[PDB]
Amino acid sequence: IFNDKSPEEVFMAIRNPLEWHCKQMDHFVGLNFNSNFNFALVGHLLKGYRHPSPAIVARTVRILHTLLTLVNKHRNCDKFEVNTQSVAYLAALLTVSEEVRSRCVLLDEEVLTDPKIQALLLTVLATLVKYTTDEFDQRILYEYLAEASVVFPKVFPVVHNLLDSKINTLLSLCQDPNLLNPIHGIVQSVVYHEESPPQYQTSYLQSFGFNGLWRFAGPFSKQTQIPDYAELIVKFLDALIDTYL
Amino acid sequence: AHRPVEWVQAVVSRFDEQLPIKTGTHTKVSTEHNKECLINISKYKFSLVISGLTTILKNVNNMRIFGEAAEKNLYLSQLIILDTLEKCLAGQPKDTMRLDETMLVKQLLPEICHFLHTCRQHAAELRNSASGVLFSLSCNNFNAVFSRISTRLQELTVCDNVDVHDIELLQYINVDCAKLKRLLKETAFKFKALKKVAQLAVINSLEKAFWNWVENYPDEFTKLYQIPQTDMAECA
Repeated sequence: IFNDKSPEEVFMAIRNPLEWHCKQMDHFVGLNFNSNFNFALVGHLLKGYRHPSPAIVARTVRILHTLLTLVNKHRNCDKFEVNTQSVAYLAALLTVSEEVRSRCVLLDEEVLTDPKIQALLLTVLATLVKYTTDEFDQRILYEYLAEASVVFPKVFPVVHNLLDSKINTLLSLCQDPNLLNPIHGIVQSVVYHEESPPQYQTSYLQSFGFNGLWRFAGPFSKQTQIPDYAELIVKFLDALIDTYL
Repeated sequence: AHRPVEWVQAVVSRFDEQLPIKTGTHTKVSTEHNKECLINISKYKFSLVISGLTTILKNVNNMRIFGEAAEKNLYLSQLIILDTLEKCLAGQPKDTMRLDETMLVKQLLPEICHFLHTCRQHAAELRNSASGVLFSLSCNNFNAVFSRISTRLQELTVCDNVDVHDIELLQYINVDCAKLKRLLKETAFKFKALKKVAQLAVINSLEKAFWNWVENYPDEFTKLYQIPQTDMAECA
């Protein structure tokens, strides 16, 4: 069924009929698929790395693989061919996939000309490292962020808000000059520009309807938000059963 | 927002933790990169970096060191601090125009000269580092140093154990042809109504200040003998 269409093409089509109720859900969470379908799906699937059980993590990795390959094959390109869509999954799989840590450049300037997509990629890479623990993954992500900061000085100031606490803690205690070097380069570029306005800050994502990408992928809570967004979920499910049954 | 300042402050705290005075090789591999941090920061932070370094040095200068190894640790901590400051000032372009660092230079008068005020072996290394620091300062904030020298000369002319301190600073001030001519003029309209000790101190400053001018600029000296300068000749 995905031979003639992209994952967004199929999946965002059966929701359009009841997009009215679902829109409230997206606004409530901060996962506006209509803005960035692939990035919203990646943002959802990101908790897989945070799951307690080691088995669910491996599935999360497959699920991306299957998403990325399906997306790439739709444009008739290489599996690891960096593009607008493939950017998110390539970023997510980078920390785990060895064949993705080899074929990455990642921060393409000719392709990632859109400020928003670059901003989302930066935010995802930042969230993937804020809760991360792996030292090798931290080094890889830090190096990618450093390369991007040079490549994308304009947007790097917006994604630094979440990275602030982690950098401050690391810059005070962490004693890996290999890791510290990219952090130092990032700090240097941050000190360089002092012109970006609030539209080049968090509000850029927050007005792109993706404010929760820095909050969603966090640790699993304890039975708190279950009742909160259940109201839309129940209504959404009722609507889904109404139009298709 | 305004987080870059916070990071600059965090790196400053990193210096505050890597000092040999408190620590007593964890801050050997990273500290070198952690000091190259501020060294590069001075090219961009400029005044903020100078302020942080000056505060760190003044805290170093304002110390007790009651024991024995404490002075040994400080002898290295302040030496590294001075080396880093001198490197930062040398790296910083002259286009920064650090006139707003007038207060910083005033603090350095008690900080960069925290040991050379009294001027009484690590003392020699500190003196060399402070001479380099003052030389770097002269390349940008020459005006503040000359103003301090002129104020000291005016104060000492009216006035005795020693007061050539803050008046003999010309000994390490980076001299220049026009700067040397101005210094000669200022000393000329001070010399007659001056203390004999003050006159000797001015003389001692001027001889090797001229030596400094020759060494730093071995082009102006040949120019003086090539194309005559009436003002310099009259002052001489």
